[PDB]
Amino acid sequence: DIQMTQSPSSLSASVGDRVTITCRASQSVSSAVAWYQQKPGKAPKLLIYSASSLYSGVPSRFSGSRSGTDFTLTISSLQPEDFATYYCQQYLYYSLVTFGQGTKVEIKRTVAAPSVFIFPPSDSQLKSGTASVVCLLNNFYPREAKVQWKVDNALQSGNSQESVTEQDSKDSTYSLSSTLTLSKADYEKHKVYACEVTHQGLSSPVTKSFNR
Amino acid sequence: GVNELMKTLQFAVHIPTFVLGLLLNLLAIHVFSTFLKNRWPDYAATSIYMINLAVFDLLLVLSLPFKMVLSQVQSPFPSLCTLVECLYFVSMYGSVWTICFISMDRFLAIRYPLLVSHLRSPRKAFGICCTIWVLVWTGSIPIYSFHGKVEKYMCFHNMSDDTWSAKVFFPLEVFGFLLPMGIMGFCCSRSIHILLGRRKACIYTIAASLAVFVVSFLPVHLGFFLQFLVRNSFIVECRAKQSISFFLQLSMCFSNVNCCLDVFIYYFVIKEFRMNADLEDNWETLNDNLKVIEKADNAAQVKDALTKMRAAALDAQKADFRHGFDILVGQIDDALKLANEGKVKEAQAAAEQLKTTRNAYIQKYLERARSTL
Amino acid sequence: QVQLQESGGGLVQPGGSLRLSCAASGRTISRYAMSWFRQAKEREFVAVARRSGDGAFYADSVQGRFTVSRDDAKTVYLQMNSLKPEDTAVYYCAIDSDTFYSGSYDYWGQGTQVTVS
Amino acid sequence: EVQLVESGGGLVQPGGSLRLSCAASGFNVRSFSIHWVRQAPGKGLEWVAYISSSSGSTSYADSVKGRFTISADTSKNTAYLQMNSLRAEDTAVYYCARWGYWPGEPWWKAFDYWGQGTLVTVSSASTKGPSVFPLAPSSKSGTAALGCLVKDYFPEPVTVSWNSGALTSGVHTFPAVLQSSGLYSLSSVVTVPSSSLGTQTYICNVNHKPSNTKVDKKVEPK
Ligand SMILES: CCOc1cc([C@H]2C(C(=O)Nc3ccccc3OC)=C(C)NC3=C2C(=O)CCC3)cc(Br)c1O
Repeated sequence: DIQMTQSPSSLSASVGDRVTITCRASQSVSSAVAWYQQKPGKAPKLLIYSASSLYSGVPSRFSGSRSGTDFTLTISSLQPEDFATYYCQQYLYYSLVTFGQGTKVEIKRTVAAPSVFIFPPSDSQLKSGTASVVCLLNNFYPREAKVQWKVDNALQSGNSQESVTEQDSKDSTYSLSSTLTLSKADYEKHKVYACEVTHQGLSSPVTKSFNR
Repeated sequence: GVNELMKTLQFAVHIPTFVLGLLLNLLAIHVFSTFLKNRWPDYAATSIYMINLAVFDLLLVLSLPFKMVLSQVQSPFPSLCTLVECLYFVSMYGSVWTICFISMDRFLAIRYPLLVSHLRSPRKAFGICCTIWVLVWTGSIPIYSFHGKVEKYMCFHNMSDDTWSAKVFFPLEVFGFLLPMGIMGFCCSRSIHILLGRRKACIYTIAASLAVFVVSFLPVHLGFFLQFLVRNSFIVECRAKQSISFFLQLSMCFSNVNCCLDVFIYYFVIKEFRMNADLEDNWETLNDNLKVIEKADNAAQVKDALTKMRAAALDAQKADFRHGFDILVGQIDDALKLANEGKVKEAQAAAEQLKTTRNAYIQKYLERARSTL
Repeated sequence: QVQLQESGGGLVQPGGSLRLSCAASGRTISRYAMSWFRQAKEREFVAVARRSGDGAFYADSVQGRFTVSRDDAKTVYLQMNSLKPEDTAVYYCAIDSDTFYSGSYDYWGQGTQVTVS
Repeated sequence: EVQLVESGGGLVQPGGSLRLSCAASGFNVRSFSIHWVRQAPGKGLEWVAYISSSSGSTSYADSVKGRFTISADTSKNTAYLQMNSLRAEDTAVYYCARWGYWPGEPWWKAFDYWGQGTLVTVSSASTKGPSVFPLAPSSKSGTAALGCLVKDYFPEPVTVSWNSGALTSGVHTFPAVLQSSGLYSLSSVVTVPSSSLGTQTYICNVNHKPSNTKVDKKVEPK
């Protein structure tokens, strides 16, 4: 019931800036706040136990502070190993422990326009009875991109799942893949299909279409 | 008119203050001299500050008989009146800077609880009082700013030419009163605000230091600045000049009561030394949820009350008392466990045990706490 | 519907740090994120400024030499330095309607010419 | 050192039962409180339960209360969380964490030493091979986009390698997406310079070890 909300859902910074993650509690917790760092596919590790106490085994770049009900974490000296998801936890009592929504710290880089590619379904899917068209966004930053599937200049909802890769080790970019699951009869019932891609690197949305 | 009143008030007010100073300042000297035997790092530097202040005020105390004997006659000896005025000035400015450094020490101990370990040291205190003695006497050295011969021939020592020019008035007044007054005001206001946030003896001693500083130094320096603004860059006006001269002479004859006014900071510092809304509202919510647990039927209500009470106890634990709050949080834990198990009456029994534990171990806190913080 | 105005610009020397401004009377500035563009040779991205706390981004060509500010949440500025000769453009101003920084860019501006001597 | 090793998680049909046993090495379960924290795939951390063998106190979260029963045998120094009446929303990686008792520093160090996690997956699905489907590059389109798309595979030891791993630059294997049919889908794409289709064969090797299907599909422009 003691909700803990951390404002930055996803913060981008370069190697060497000051990172601040702010947490807020629904009701007063004296210093029962603990900050955990979770690299992908690994268990979380304690960073700042209590309001500001520093756990033994992590660099002194991590700092915490308490302003009444507000809790903040500072990573003022970033490093190539501080790029992970940071969680805010309240532990006033054993049965009331709650976690924040997380704060994924990524690598800041220049904005890249997503190269859009649309793939028609193969004849194997046609003979299988299912249709799946995938619109690919390649090497774009930041991750805030939206893909809308347009058929006959009409926007669809549902029946489309978007998959996003993590930051590339080389270019620190992203890739998107939204597949539109359609029945064979419905797929053949139409003629032209398109995917519209919008990003904060594009003056106008880019739409790539194909004709069956 | 003004001369008759001058003589009357001088002869009336210099008589008591001499004995009052020579008694109370000497008592403070003896008391803090015995107090320095304790030799704790933080329990001694303040006593050295107090003894410095007492010596500075004793300078004025010994000056008073000389100023009386040299003023009851029509200026028979003009050489020693300059010495009397030099003693008065070194007394005032040394007192100003000593009390201002006391306020610095208190503010840095309150706001920065960690730095006081490496800052407040008896050696540092001895050094800083010796240093302020040296600078204050060095700044009292250039009092011969009048004509080289003759020298000033009155004990109220108006003096002329470059004395009231910006070359002397500002470098003395800004560096001796305005800067100490401003930084003392900031330090004392911040200290009182922090202490009231944590909420009495400390508040009392900061308030006493600030009040003594203002009462003993603001009038004389205001008169100084007023004379600079009047006799230099404002028409004589006769009436205003007479009133301002009267005010400045009175402040001269009333700033010698500083050697007695220092007892109001001495007594409170001694009381604080003998003794050694956050906490108040923590106690308030402890009692509030303790009382609302009794009038509860749902387990969720008692769970919420116990959660708030545990938060309050944990917050107040950071302000004997460590173990008492420890057992209080423990008993809150058993009550929370019973509430989570679904039992409610057992939660009431645990709350009653919590109440007696509070009345036994906790009430000593929030009572001593509202005597120092 | 929402007002959008751009001010500043002119012709400055190759190194003449220049200041640009965008005014938007319609709706709240801090609620959304604005973007900075330039063209002339199709339109090319320059910088996007988001709500305070999560920072702002820049393009590769204008990296470092450009800086945007949220200011008093009233709208987006631009500060030049080390202006390269290949900067002659007609910089436009835009507002991202989506609250998730999707860059829908429904509202655009008019902009002014910027020339390098 | 102190370690917490968790085991037991795996494939369980909805409404089924499972028992995760986190084993404590380096200390005793009677001196620390064992908690279970679960992380849904791509979601945040959610507390599950709590056991204290010293006092016997057990607690559970609201969304789990009445179904899972936490237990701990101090003889084996292990803690058991028993799955019961499972549903699709319960699939996650489960973390067993230790927490000191009141009073002192051990309590203030909330979860200093976590476990390693155990992926519990629940859905009314059965293992089946993935149908690799090629996405041909656009004939009209300096750099072309390739790829092979796989679909309808239950577990997730699926690996995609292009040209037996000889091609690495430009590849992008996406995270799998859970479909409404209870199965998983995955697209893996590579980008090569066009140069008239690059006159090079591109083979997509996808391996599904649980299904034991290593099918390679060759892509060609239409
Ligand atoms: C450490 C202080 O050192 C001094 C102070 C003063 C004060 C003074 C003055 O002549 N007093 C004065 C008068 C009669 C005998 C001796 C006196 O003084 C030492 C006047 C008129 N005005 C002001 C004075 C101030 O102290 C503050 C600024 C205004 C002059 C000199 Br000199 C100092 O070396």
